[PDB]
Amino acid sequence: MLPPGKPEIFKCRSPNKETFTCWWRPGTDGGLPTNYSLTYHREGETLMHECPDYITGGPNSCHFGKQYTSMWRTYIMMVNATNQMGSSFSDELYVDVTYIVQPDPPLELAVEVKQPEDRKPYLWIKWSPPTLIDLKTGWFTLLYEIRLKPEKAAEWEIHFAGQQTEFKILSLHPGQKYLVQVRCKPDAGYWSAWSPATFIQIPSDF
Amino acid sequence: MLRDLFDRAVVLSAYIHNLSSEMFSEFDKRYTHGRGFITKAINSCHTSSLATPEDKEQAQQMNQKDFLSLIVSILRSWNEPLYHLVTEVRGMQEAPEAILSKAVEIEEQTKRLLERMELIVSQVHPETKENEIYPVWSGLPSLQMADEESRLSAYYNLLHCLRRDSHKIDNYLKLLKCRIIHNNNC
Ligand SMILES: [Cl-]
Ligand code: NA
Ligand code: NA
Ligand code: NA
Ligand code: NA
Ligand code: NA
Repeated sequence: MLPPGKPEIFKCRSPNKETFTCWWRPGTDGGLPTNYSLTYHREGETLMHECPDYITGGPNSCHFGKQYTSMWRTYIMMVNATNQMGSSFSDELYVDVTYIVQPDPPLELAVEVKQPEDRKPYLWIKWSPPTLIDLKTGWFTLLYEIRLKPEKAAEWEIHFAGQQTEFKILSLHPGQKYLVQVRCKPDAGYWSAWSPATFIQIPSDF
Repeated sequence: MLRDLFDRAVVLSAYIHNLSSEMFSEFDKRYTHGRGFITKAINSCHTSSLATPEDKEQAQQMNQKDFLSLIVSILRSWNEPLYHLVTEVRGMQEAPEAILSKAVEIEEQTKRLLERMELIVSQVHPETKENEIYPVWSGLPSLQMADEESRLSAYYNLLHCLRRDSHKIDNYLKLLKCRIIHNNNC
């Protein structure tokens, strides 16, 4: 018997500056919505458009594929929640895809102990970029950070690796097991989540 | 030495965009955070009339000489507004220090980046046409208006446009570096 509460578009994210997704939540408190419609227009245009993909991004989301995503051009978007009793509209949200970029984590993190003759031994760390990103053309640029720590240590040691996909670490404690993770961020935007840990035992004879 | 020139140009363009992004964020938190200034900043950049690529596919399609030309035109077009930004702000009795410091650094570093860009063009495209065609900024009256709201909105739009164009310049330079030096295998 009640119209929906006021919905709110609470998050938008682009993993690769080529697509993006936005998510909304219902209002508490009002009736159950039976439909939502996300509409938007772009700076410089009067045309109103509907969300082109309500499926890809899962529940209460709008996914903008490559055909609908462009940088340096503000999206002005709104979501309405309707049921047979009435309707409610979110506040407008202004989105520049440029400033919502947060890559997925790096991949294939691998760690190896190297012990060369008469030179310092070292932990050799290697990884790959997230799959969705185009570094090769220069469209996207990634920076990386590694962290590692033994269990029960209070602090992670953090190493900024710049744009490399490998890294050498020298001062490690012989016999100790370390957890290592990597994360990445664009030149402009948000750090990814840390990758899952890879584990490494540093040999006693180190 | 093209690799060294490109490397230094990209250090500058990424540093400039960083400063512009932080300037815009600091102005926004401090003056405009509470009132409809972001709605007011829709469609109103002096560089909008340039044909600029809007995605990597248009970028890839751009003739290399014209793409470099375009970066140069955007940088040349910002000389005038950056000068007035700094002049106006520095001329205040109580100049917001962090904002002023960023504006003066961007003003200075943009000149250097334009010099690096002109050297690039000289090396890669020595018979470029030396005629200028860049878009004119003429928004000084709105920066100088007594109406505090119209004035803040003029500053908002200038800073939003700066952050956008500094980003585009950086992203276009990174595209060109990778295309020129690495055949798009960076
Ligand atoms: Cl972050
Ligand atoms: Na997406
Ligand atoms: Na949906
Ligand atoms: Na696109
Ligand atoms: Na922008
Ligand atoms: Na693994």
